Amino acid sequence: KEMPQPKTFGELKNLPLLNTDKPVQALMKIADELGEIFKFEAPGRVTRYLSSQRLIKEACDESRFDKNLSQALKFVRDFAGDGLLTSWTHEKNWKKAHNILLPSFSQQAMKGYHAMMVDIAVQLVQKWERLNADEHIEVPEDMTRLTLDTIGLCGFNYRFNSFYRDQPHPFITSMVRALDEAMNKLQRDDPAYDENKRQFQEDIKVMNDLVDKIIADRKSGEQSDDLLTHMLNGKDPETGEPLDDENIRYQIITFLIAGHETTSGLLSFALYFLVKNPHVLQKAAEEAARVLVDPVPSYKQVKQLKYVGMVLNEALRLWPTAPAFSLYAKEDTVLGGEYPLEKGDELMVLIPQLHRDKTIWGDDVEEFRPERFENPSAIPQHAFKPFGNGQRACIGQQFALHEATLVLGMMLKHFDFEDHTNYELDIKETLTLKPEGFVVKAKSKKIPL
Amino acid sequence: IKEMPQPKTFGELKNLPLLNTDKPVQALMKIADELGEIFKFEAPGRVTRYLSSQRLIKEACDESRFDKNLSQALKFVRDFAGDGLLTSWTHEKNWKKAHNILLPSFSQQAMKGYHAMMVDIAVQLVQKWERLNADEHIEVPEDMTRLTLDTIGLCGFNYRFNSFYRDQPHPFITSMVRALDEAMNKLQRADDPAYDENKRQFQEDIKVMNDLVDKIIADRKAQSDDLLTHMLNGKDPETGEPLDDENIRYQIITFLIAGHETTSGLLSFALYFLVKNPHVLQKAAEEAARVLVDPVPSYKQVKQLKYVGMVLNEALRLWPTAPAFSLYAKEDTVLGGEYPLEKGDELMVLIPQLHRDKTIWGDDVEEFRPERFENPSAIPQHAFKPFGNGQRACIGQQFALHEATLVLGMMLKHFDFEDHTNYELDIKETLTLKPEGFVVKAKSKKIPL
Ligand code: HEM
Ligand code: HEM
Ligand SMILES: O=C(CCCCCn1ccnc1)N[C@@H](Cc1ccccc1)C(=O)O
Ligand SMILES: O=C(CCCCCn1ccnc1)N[C@@H](Cc1ccccc1)C(=O)O
Ligand SMILES: C=Cc1ccccc1
Ligand SMILES: C=Cc1ccccc1
Ligand SMILES: C=Cc1ccccc1
Ligand SMILES: C=Cc1ccccc1
Repeated sequence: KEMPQPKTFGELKNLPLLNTDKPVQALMKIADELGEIFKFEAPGRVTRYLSSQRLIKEACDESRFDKNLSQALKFVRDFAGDGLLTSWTHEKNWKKAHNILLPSFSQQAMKGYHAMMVDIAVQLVQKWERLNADEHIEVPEDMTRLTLDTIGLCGFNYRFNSFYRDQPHPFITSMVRALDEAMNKLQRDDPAYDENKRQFQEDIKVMNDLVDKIIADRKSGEQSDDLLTHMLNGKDPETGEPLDDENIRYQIITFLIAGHETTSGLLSFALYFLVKNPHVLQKAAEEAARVLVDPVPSYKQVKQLKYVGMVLNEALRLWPTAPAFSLYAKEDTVLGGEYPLEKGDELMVLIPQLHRDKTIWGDDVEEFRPERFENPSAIPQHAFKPFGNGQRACIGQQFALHEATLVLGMMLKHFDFEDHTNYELDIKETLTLKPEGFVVKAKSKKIPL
Repeated sequence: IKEMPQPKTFGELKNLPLLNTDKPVQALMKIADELGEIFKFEAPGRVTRYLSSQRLIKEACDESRFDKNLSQALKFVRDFAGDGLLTSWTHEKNWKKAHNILLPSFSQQAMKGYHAMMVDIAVQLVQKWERLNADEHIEVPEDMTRLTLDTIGLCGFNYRFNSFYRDQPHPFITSMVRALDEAMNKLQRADDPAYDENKRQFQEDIKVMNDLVDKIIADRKAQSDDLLTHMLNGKDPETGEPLDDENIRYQIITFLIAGHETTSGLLSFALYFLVKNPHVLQKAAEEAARVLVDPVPSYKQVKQLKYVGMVLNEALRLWPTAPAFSLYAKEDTVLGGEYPLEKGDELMVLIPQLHRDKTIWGDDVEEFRPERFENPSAIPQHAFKPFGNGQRACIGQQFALHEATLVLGMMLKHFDFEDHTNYELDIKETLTLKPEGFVVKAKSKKIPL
């Protein structure tokens, strides 16, 4: 009944606890001490952090709780607008865009995106085959090059050409800088931040201008197998209305934000766990070698990379790269039979803690064991939520998994990998998670493309 | 590409008389020793191929290319098991329905609720052995069948077969074992030479089985947390429908068939290998004593019997008590790059031969070494298949291992064992395998319950 709460800082309450450069990891350690639920207070804010499957299975009841915009999502809303990620469920553009865009994200739609994903994956492989001896790979940097180009090409037929660059593209310099200012507002109205505010607005213009220009450019009349084409021609069956031009821009910005970082973190964590668990890497490499029998993987071959998928899911279990989502109570209700909640009360789902629920997973929760995911139907309901929940779950889940399976499968086919530094896991936190400074050496197996 | 070997033939009867033997699996293993990883086996009206190498079976386990087939054995068991989970085709609507409804009651989390009833039966077996007089011996498979049959009755539908109060088995299982015996006999009949007595007996055997079950279902409908309760109150999330009363009785018969025989064979082979390998017995007894520190084991203590679990996995490697399953090709495909298969072509997986693949386990394949299973990541994919494959794998796997671990643990804690007759392994073959005539002496350690 009485809810635990971590240490306070006077009038700032719990907020200075987030004034740290690893806040998710700080929140995990608080859950380790306090258990399945703790109250987290800030000036003007009250929420509760959930960590057990028993409580989260209830928070996930869509009849009782809806998606809430966390403070992080409200700041991203300043440039993602009413895109799909940062809109409320009752907002008319959510359901409209949801109905128009769901078909472009089905497993059936990945048959059309596959060729462009292979385009960028081949560039990654060729980059690595062209390294000189004893040169190394900066893994998260190269996975980010791959994911951003993949979504740019598949989403709106745009080539960021990240593998031709050292300093990232100007659009993503401002975009990453906007996301960086959003996270900083969390752990902060002084005049010293006025520079950041003026810089934030100029970053929004850089983003809107490039995107709004592409929308105007295409509207040429050309038709391509990309999200942008479906967004100019699609009509919501419900209202019979197409998305208006402002909403298309928000979706494009949204897909770029939601696209690259979460997926590049997954690939980066997957490769870290492979080089730290050589038996698992051997099993994944044997699968890649025997399934990917052509110089260019096909869509069907990728679907046969079952163990590669298990590696991906277990990497998502330990470090889900979009590590929380937020909910509010639609009506007065009782949580777990012990925590009465009022209408509008907020919950945070701490995904990495959920995924360490010993009562669900047994006691070896910290060990990387893809064999946990041999039979996916066996996993209890709402114990594994890397892609969120319900109708507000990740619309790009199939896209992200198909890209990551394809790319990891090709990496494992084409190179042997060496953890030549004995890399010490160091998780850098933005709004997403990635293993900072992770480096490897790749020895080519000299298989042609 | 490669011409497939085939064992000796008998004119128009082809290979079928090779199965007219009282140890057909063992005969099939010796054929595999002579012919290798794959051989064609022909019968009047039937063609199948027996696989014995991990290299071919890892492709056969690809669910996009092969689905579960009903062997001739399972087609005959279907005459009284109906469309229960074990003898239904994957495309049958009652398979997926019953599968979705019954998975939560077979989860590792559900074993916490069965545990008390499992201990109930384990204590009965322990007390039987401590009440033996000096120089009396234990009939091991007989007592393990008493235990597993009572555990599935109690945990499954709150019915007490009271096997430890009986000399002659329960009337329901008299026909149940006699129906299984007729099913196996139909396999090895070179027929219709006035077999009507067997036919008339088969029908009366079915009637005994349905009547007892149909009454238990009728009795209950006029709450106990058992499989029967979940089956009356469970609704499939997909179709939203519950199981009908006909299918419920097929499931009950199926669990009684599939429950006890395979699991009692496992405990029996496990104890045989333990008394034939005294260092392994000692090591498992030492684990039992330091883990089982209470007079009654808890669910958590059973999960800590790690070496006992490896002992069970190693007995399952040498003598998997459900020794084959059947698959069919969903589409034309090539097996191993050298054996073209047409859509609908059948495969048999000879599990005990698979588990003797020297390229997987080394050259000492015949030695009992539980340490092979310290890390599941070290085992190549699909090398170890005692519970079948994929979505048609054994649903009762966690039930069987928890029961067998609890019971073996209590056995090792409470008694020292003597292989007083220097027992010579003699494997009796039904549809399952057991060590016939296996007897031991147990000297009590005098630790109270
Ligand atoms: C290119 C890949 C991806 C795209 C295009 C994408 C896009 C999106 C979009 C549009 C939403 C909002 C959906 C809605 O509310 O209607 C969303 C939600 C979400 N996504 Fe993704 N996503 C991608 C990859 C990923 C990855 C790899 C992960 C995690 C490992 C992830 C985790 C999530 C989560 C947890 C949510 C729910 C957030 C919340 O409830 O507030 N996404 N995604
Ligand atoms: C109380 C214990 C057990 C129960 C309740 C049980 C039940 C079942 C059921 C219902 C199925 C069919 C699943 C489906 O197709 O949806 C099945 C399959 C299977 N079981 Fe079990 N079982 C038990 C113990 C065992 C043991 C101890 C073994 C072997 C050591 C075993 C080996 C197998 C195999 C090999 C299959 C797949 C058969 C095939 O593919 O044709 N089971 N079991
Ligand atoms: O916990 C989090 C982390 C969630 C980040 C997820 C953003 N994402 C998801 C998918 N792609 C991006 N955010 C809280 C922190 C906070 C709590 C109380 C008071 C102020 C801030 C919030 O924003 O409310
Ligand atoms: O190989 C086997 C042994 C497998 C029995 C499995 C029994 N079990 C499995 C799970 N629970 C019970 N059975 C073949 C024999 C046969 C082959 C060719 C032609 C005729 C007969 C079959 O009947 O299909
Ligand atoms: C007597 C042992 C035996 C071994 C293999 C096949 C049939 C019988
Ligand atoms: C939806 C059909 C189906 C296919 C395979 C397994 C279970 C159900
Ligand atoms: C050995 C099987 C058995 C089962 C119940 C009672 C007596 C014997
Ligand atoms: C340690 C024994 C072993 C077990 C399985 C695969 C390789 C080695």
